Amino acid sequence: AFAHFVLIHTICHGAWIWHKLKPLLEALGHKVTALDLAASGVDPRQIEEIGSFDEYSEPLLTFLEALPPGEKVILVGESCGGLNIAIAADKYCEKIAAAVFHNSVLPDTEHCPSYVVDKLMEVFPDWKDTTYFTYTKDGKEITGLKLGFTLLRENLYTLCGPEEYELAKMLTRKGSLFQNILAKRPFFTKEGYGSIKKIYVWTDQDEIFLPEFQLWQIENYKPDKVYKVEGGDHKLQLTKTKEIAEILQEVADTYN
Amino acid sequence: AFAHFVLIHTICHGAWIWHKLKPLLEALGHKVTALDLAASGVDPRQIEEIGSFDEYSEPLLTFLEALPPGEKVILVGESCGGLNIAIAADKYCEKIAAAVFHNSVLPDTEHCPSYVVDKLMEVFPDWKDTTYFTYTKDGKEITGLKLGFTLLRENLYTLCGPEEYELAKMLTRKGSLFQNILAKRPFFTKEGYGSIKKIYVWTDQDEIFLPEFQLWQIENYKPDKVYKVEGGDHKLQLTKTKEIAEILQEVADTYN
Repeated sequence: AFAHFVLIHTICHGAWIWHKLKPLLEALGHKVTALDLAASGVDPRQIEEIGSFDEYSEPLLTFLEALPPGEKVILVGESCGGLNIAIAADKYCEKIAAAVFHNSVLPDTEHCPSYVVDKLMEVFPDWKDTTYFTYTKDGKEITGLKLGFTLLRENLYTLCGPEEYELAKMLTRKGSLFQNILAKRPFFTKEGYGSIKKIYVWTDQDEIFLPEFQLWQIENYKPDKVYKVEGGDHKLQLTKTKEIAEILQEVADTYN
Repeated sequence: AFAHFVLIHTICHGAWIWHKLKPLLEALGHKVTALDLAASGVDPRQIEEIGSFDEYSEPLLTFLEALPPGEKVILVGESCGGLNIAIAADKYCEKIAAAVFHNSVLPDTEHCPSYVVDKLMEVFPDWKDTTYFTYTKDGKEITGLKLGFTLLRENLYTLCGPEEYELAKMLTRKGSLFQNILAKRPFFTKEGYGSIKKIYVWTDQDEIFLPEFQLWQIENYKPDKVYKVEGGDHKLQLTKTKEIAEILQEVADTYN
């Protein structure tokens, strides 16, 4: 079967992270959309204009709003993109055939939206040469970050080639996790986000979303299906592109 | 010898086009700077804010201004980047050890700045599915363009892999050649631009800067040195990265 995949990058990244996976999925016959979220990739906004994870998610929500009735997509979110998935599923659940988490945060419906982010920082407290700043938007102080180049090399892009690491140095931008805004946000809903099918894809060789964290997430909120990819790194769409495409084909054949 | 190379992308592109060449040059021991020009790559400006090729060139001029006295760079410009080189050399000639043209426009000092652009459009009049628009800045009508995806596939990225073509689809932006603004600009100077050493690199397999055009440019304004790269495509920094690095090493060993 063929599906329409919507690929959702993480904070400080853009659609460009999907540049290997998108053509491979198209070569299987799928339709692929790879979005830039707000203030990401070649989006014209700067992060200081963005006040929440919901606002950050606007391009995904706008896309989903534009789907004609009856068209369903498979969302694929990497790293912090699982939060964009949860936000989207609470507006457009009827348009989502399934959601695939790719070394991603896995929010739940029992705890507040920041819960898994809070846990991630416990497990991975030291972001190396990452820099931080503050800005104010809609009366709240937001912590922005710029991912450190050593962090990128060693922990995110560990096994990626030098030309892929170079893209990350060139293209990663200032962003935010909006952690304190998530902490005050209404909970993700059981009827919306809770009802979607959730497929969790990971590698135990991830040097930032470490095994303790990922296995904690799987026990916290049981996925419908778990795929463990052997080897690779946090950026499986770069280091294990073929394996990711194979998994996504199986998801397209399972959930519609 | 080692050099400091400053890599200058073409219109509608960004530093990302250099993502393969930059690490290869660093692996030879060089220092490399790959800039986003105004309204290009992850630069925060939109093209409608930009009124001339000189304004478009601001990041390059600002960079050069920041070099301490005595530091000299080798400029490397692809495609329309030769115009940025000429503009830079008329402000900062003493900071330029040499300029390398990489399937690039080669402006002169005898004719007005638009001359080689005018010629290019004669030789290559049909930009396929490229779209155009107008905007007004500083009382002039400017023609903007967005490079067509068929043009990108067939004429710019002819022999590039699908993951490189994908980056171009994701990352190319609206831009402008500022052709009518160039046509009214003061001529490039003999003392400045005319005095720099100029190395012209090309392939006769380029499907946009066709051989008639490139050989016309070489006869119009004789380079100090010409290198012809066999095979490849317009994006030699993607299809012949190793060969380009080899040439640049020789330039570093020749001109300081």
